Amino acid sequence: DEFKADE
Amino acid sequence: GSAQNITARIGEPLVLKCKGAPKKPPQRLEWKLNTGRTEAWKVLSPQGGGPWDSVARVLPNGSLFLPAVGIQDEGIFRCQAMNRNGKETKSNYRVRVYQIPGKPE
Repeated sequence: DEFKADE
Repeated sequence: GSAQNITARIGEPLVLKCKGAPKKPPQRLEWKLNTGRTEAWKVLSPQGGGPWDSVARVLPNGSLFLPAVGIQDEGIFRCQAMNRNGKETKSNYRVRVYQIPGKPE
C-alpha cells in the first residue's frame, strides 16, 4: 500500500 | 532501520540516509519514493541538480536533504543499493507531514 513500509 | 517512522511538519527540513552506501558513493545506486496520492511517485538519484525549494537535493555521500517537506511531499522513502560483494542493501523509511489527506480528488 505504502511502499515497503506498512503499518 | 528497516521501515523507520519519521514525523515532520509542512515546511520543515528533513534528511534521510540510504543504508548500504558508505561515507562516499561507491557504485551506481537507484532510489525510489512514493508520495501524493498515486501520480506523485518519483525516482531519486545521486545527483538531483535541481531546485530545492520545489523538492529536495541529494547529498554527495548518497543521502537526501530537504529544505522544507510540504504536505504534498508526504509519502514513503525507499532506497536500493548494490555492493561489490553481490548483495544489495534495502532501505525503507516512512515519512508523515503535519496535515494529512482524507478526501482527495
